Amino acid sequence: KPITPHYGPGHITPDWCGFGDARSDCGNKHTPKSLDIPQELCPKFSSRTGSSMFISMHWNNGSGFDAFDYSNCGVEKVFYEGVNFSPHRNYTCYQEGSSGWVSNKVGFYSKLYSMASTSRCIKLINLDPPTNFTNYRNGTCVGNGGTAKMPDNPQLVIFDAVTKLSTQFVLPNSSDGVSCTKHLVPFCYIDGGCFEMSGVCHPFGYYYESPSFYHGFYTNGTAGLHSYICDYLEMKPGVYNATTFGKFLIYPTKSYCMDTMNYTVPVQAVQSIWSENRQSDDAIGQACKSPYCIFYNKTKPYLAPNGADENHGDEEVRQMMQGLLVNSSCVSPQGSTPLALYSSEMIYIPNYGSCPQYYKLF
Amino acid sequence: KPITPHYGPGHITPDWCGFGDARSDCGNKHTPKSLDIPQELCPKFSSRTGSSMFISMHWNNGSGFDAFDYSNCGVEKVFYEGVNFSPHRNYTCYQEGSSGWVSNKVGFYSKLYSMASTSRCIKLINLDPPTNFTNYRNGTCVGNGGTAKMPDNPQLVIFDAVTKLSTQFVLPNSSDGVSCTKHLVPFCYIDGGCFEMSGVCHPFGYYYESPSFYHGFYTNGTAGLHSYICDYLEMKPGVYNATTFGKFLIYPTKSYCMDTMNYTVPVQAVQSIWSENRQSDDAIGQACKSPYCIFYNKTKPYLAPNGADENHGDEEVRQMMQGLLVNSSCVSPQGSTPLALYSSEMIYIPNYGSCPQYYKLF
Ligand SMILES: *[C@@H]1O[C@H](CO)[C@@H](O)[C@H](O)[C@H]1NC(C)=O
Ligand SMILES: *[C@@H]1O[C@H](CO)[C@@H](O)[C@H](O)[C@H]1NC(C)=O
Ligand SMILES: *[C@@H]1O[C@H](CO)[C@@H](O)[C@H](O)[C@H]1NC(C)=O
Ligand SMILES: *[C@@H]1O[C@H](CO)[C@@H](O)[C@H](O)[C@H]1NC(C)=O
Ligand SMILES: *[C@@H]1O[C@H](CO)[C@@H](O)[C@H](O)[C@H]1NC(C)=O
Ligand SMILES: *[C@@H]1O[C@H](CO)[C@@H](O)[C@H](O)[C@H]1NC(C)=O
Ligand SMILES: *[C@@H]1O[C@H](CO)[C@@H](O)[C@H](O)[C@H]1NC(C)=O
Ligand SMILES: *[C@@H]1O[C@H](CO)[C@@H](O)[C@H](O)[C@H]1NC(C)=O
Ligand SMILES: *[C@@H]1O[C@H](CO)[C@@H](O)[C@H](O)[C@H]1NC(C)=O
Ligand SMILES: *[C@@H]1O[C@H](CO)[C@@H](O)[C@H](O)[C@H]1NC(C)=O
Repeated sequence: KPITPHYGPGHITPDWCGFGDARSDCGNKHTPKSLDIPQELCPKFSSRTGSSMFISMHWNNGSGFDAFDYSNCGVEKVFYEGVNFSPHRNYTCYQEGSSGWVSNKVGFYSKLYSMASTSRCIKLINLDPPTNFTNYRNGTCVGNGGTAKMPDNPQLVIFDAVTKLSTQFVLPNSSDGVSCTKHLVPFCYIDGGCFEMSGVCHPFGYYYESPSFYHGFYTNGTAGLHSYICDYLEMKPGVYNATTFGKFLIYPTKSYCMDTMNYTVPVQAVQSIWSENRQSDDAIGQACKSPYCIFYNKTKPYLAPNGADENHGDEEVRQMMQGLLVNSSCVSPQGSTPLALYSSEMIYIPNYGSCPQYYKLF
Repeated sequence: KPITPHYGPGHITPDWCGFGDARSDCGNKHTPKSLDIPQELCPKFSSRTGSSMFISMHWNNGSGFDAFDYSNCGVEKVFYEGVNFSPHRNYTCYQEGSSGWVSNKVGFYSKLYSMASTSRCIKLINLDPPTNFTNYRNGTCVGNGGTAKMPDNPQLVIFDAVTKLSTQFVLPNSSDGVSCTKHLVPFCYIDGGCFEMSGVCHPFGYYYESPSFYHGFYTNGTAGLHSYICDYLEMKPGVYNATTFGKFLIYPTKSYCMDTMNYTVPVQAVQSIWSENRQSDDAIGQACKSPYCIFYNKTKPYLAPNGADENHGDEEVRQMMQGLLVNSSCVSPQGSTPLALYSSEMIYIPNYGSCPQYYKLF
């Protein structure tokens, strides 16, 4: 008899892991009512209430951000986080607005997922401070009346006078047992032409460089609307310079350290949103794209009648996450199956394992 | 009885195409002896003797380059070219050497394959010239005694005096029937610190920019070994500027125009090399990576005892290309199969279609 895939994430061997927020964090005081996964699976997730891998990339604890040192290893990976940076947050640093932050978010998650498919371990690490320097200020946001906290990573600095300056930073090749064969590192900038301070409109730009790497940004057009934009870079371990065009410089203070596995396996991501009385975004659906990521979308709103509150304990995702309880043979966008000859519907890519073939063909 | 995959490329529907060189070019005077594909399949390939998609990206006809206006459409794609730019060519423009060109080649093919998996049609097009400008020279190579021809795409220019200048170029949204929903466009530069001309060491750099795009390069370090390096960019149709830091500017003159299909299908690439008495490279194997490309490597040298000459008519690839004669149900790194329940060996990803499962599991 042909088998019907269980819509939702799955795993074909015990070497699998998850990344999450409150909805997979057994440390939460409302556990198990606040969970969207089975409680027996919490030990498989690296998760913290209030956090997301995007938040933790850019911010330390404070000014409204709950940061977490995410760290896990698995050939197979399930991501269920992202919601803790949605338009609901009402954050802007310059004039990019909420949608500017949805764009940064898509950028981050797109790079994370594609890199994670080539990796087994993923670990947020702190970088050593750069070679010392002088006569500078840290950057601030003008957004939200100056209350918006600019990222701690990368760290922007502004020199007291126009200067020539290159400072050195290091991406390590390991972190307490994990090999960092590559790093996900942010590079952010403020576009919109020259940047006005105390009556002088300065060229804005800087770059990362080494003998085998370059990435930079520069503008000196007429001043217009300014936007804080981030690029997410894959960088090898080693020594780099951050270099100024005169007034501005950034250096990274954190990275996601990843190792490399030789067989690429698509990651899985589940739609991470709020209930309908808050502004969510579709950043996860935009970032989780074939062929590197298998997206399990919600077809209903986030509804938690048996949960801790209206934003924690969704029935649909709960049902989806029942899939992680079985030892499957096949993982696909249609969901998971045990070993079987025939499927009740066509299984498409991206998939992996041993997948049943659509019965009507035979 | 379990089926054995035919090692080599394949197709599951008639909507498939190929891209090639002499070894799939029925216009060649030694046809069919010079072919590595069956002759009945020539009408499925966009191919020219002496060319490659990498050559055609950068050069017009002449100075030793045979350029071709590659153009084809297929949900499924087989690439069999690349060899016509190997270290055998002995080309350098600055001091990057042959390996510098292997690196550019990997860059190009990596971007081409990944983009092509999201596209159906791929077409080399000529761009309109940029908005006019004055008091300039075209760049030249110092390599090979000044005999090395610098790419026609992108076109480097050097201004008579330090200047401020932004010029406009256009990536069109169509090309005679094909929708150009995206473009593969090169951006190349010369690294190694400031660039010495007539006693003055100039900062080297420039950028492409629009309100929704930036990509740039800049150096002003002490002069060292200079290398001509290329980045291969995915760009939306529309209007852009090329902008100088003072002395140098590039603008693109060609792109690969691609449309978009909504279901991503991995492309297939076959190892394109010379016989053992010439220097080949493994750029295709480095660029054709899971999950966007299925690489069929040669396990033997290029040997053509029944071919037109020692570089045309390989037995191994000939056998591989027999796969394209059948209407298969499954395409994989193990090769192609018709519809079947069971396989004699495990089928791995990337694959697509309906694939038999490994018999020993049942
Ligand atoms: C943030 O603070 C909490 C305690 O409130 C702690 O559990 C967590 O580890 C802190 N985050 C980081 C990144 O150190
Ligand atoms: C953000 O603004 C929206 C729209 O005004 C508001 O409804 C929402 O509660 C605000 N978010 C926070 C965290 O206060
Ligand atoms: C800038 O930020 C760093 C990292 O947050 C901090 O330790 C340092 O004290 C700040 N420097 C200045 C000059 O405010
Ligand atoms: C940047 O732009 C300003 C204002 O147009 C101009 O006067 C200045 O020369 C520019 N600076 C550089 C380094 O190009
Ligand atoms: C996911 O689902 C919602 C509505 O159910 C839809 O609006 C959104 O576009 C979907 N996104 C993707 C990428 O499927
Ligand atoms: C190069 O020249 C040949 C004739 O020798 C011609 O077939 C080919 O189309 C030319 N290439 C281009 C790109 O026009
Ligand atoms: C390139 O140089 C190699 C090594 O010296 C030589 O054997 C080969 O024939 C040269 N290539 C060409 C096209 O002449
Ligand atoms: C530079 O190259 C273009 C394109 O090849 C050519 O048409 C033009 O005549 C050249 N300009 C100069 C000043 O040599
Ligand atoms: C570039 O470097 C030279 C030589 O070190 C220096 O004198 C010059 O001021 C620099 N130019 C700019 C625009 O920074
Ligand atoms: C392909 O084959 C050759 C030798 O048969 C080997 O040296 C090369 O590394 C191979 N490359 C890949 C990526 O498999």
